[PDB]
Amino acid sequence: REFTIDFSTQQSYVSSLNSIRTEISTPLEHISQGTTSVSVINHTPPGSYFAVDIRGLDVYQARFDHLRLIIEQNNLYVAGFVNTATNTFYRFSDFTHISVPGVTTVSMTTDSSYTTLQRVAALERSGMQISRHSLVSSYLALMEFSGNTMTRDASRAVLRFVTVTAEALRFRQIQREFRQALSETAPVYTMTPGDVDLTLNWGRISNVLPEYRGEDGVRVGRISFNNISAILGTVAVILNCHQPECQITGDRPVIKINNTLWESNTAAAFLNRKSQFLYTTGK
Amino acid sequence: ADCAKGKIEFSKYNEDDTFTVKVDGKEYWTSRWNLQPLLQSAQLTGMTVTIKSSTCSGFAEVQFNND
Amino acid sequence: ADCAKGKIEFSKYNEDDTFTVKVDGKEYWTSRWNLQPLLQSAQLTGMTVTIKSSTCESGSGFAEVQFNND
Amino acid sequence: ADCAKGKIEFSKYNEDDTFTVKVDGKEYWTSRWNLQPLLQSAQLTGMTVTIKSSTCESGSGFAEVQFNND
Amino acid sequence: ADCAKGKIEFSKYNEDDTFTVKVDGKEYWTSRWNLQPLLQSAQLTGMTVTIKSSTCESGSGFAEVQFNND
Amino acid sequence: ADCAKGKIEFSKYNEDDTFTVKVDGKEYWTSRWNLQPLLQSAQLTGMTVTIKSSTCESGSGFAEVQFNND
Repeated sequence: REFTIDFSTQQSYVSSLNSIRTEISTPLEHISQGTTSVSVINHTPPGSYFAVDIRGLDVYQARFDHLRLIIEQNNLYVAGFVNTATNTFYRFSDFTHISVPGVTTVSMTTDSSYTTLQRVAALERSGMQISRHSLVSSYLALMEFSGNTMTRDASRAVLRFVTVTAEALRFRQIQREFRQALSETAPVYTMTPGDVDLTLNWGRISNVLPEYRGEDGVRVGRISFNNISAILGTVAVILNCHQPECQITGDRPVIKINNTLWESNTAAAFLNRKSQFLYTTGK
Repeated sequence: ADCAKGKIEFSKYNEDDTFTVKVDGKEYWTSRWNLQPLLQSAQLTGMTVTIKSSTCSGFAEVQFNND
Repeated sequence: ADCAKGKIEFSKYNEDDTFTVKVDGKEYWTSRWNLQPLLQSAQLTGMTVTIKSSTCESGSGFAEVQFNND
Repeated sequence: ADCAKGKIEFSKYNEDDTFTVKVDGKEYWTSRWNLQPLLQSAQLTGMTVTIKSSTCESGSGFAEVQFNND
Repeated sequence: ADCAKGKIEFSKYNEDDTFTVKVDGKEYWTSRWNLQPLLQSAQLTGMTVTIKSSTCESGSGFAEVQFNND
Repeated sequence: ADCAKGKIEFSKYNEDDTFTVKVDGKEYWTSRWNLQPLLQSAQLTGMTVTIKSSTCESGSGFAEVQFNND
């Protein structure tokens, strides 16, 4: 399965993301309005991927058109990138189970964790700037990349492209904030700490939202939603938790407390303190 | 004896550093400080608590069950 | 007397190791250390607390507080 | 020995300030004060624990417990 | 003075019995053990904390902090 | 040294009242009483913890640990 993400306009970009979501996921019964939902990734066998062709970096122009991303379908991780000019798939070390036919697969020493990518890139996601211009620069860096080990510029490019493709697929919030950069004003999108926190809590969110039944709020670690419009404005696609990222420990997804749906592990993590006087004096 | 069994209807920290809970319509207190977080946690997560005591005033034995 | 009833609007740890909560627009402090995490749990979970004291002027101390769920 | 591995089926604060958990159908008590909230939080989230003790009969004491992510 | 306001980016306990938090790009420490659970809960729940101190330089100690859900 | 950076795979309350966490495949113990709830909270929420110690072999002790959100 191949999809295009077309960066030409906000319309073309959001259209691209919505088409992907429609094909790979199914709306939650209780978090869906019109055709805008929180959707659960449909089950595929392990190792299943879809391809994303990057288009429209130069608005409506058939150039800068040799970059494809390989995305593991069950978790939306970018497994690597394809230079379609050289027919080469540069694959992260944590995706040796992802087999793409017809391409030369270069198995990389670099893993795809954000820790690794931020280190090699010398670039923190919190405060990372993304613009049409830096997406073109990222594209060129990835087309120039060769070898089995990610460089700084290739890693910066992957950080930017993963944010505006896979993370935006997961989070309507990131879709909405980033897409302003595609307008004729060409502003800069700056990834916020809140954006980063959403990406880091995606699995936890995925375990909690299927339990939602119209509670006044949802609390998942540092993440809070106060109404269905906040949920829908923030989250678009979650894991199918009925993946290892769905569970940290224990077996209780949620606790309803005062008409708020809590991730049970969050509540447990502030209800495990003993008597304060005994804690502080027992040094 | 099982003095009371049910959800904690309210809890209260008292000026004498004891702690009161209301369970199944009856109020009980404990002087054991470590029961203060244990009871409040039970109240917040909806545990069934069973207050136990030789005379069913004060208590220092209580069972916690998830709902 | 019931000085204030409502959700905790903010809490604050103080340099003298007392602990302030704002409830229904009024601030009260306690020197009971055991109340610090309990009040934080109440604040996090939106418990309705009732501050009880013989002095109910904002800025006054307290050592009795009731915790209610919705 | 590893006496019982599983979720906490109930917990109980005891008159002598020890603390009991029922795991894999057997009851175990501990006098380790710090284990009381740690076990209760494990209980509330369904965390698997492994009770370790010299004797594994229901009613045995323990001073060592592993909190697992199963 | 209000030294820093924001969510807690990380917290850290040091061998020298100090507890560091990073808020709004700035690091401060406290040796009040009372504040360790309060701060860590604030970190894991995404509370906005306001670090308060007579002087607000980097690496300053603190023992006053406000906790807000938002 | 930076001994381990990862999620807590399990925690254990030990007979000698120290507390062990397994991080990145290695076990580390701490006698710091303040750290016991904090470490369990990190395990419960899948925090990345960084264990720092003068020796990093499995079975080393530590007193310094950073709690990260990422």
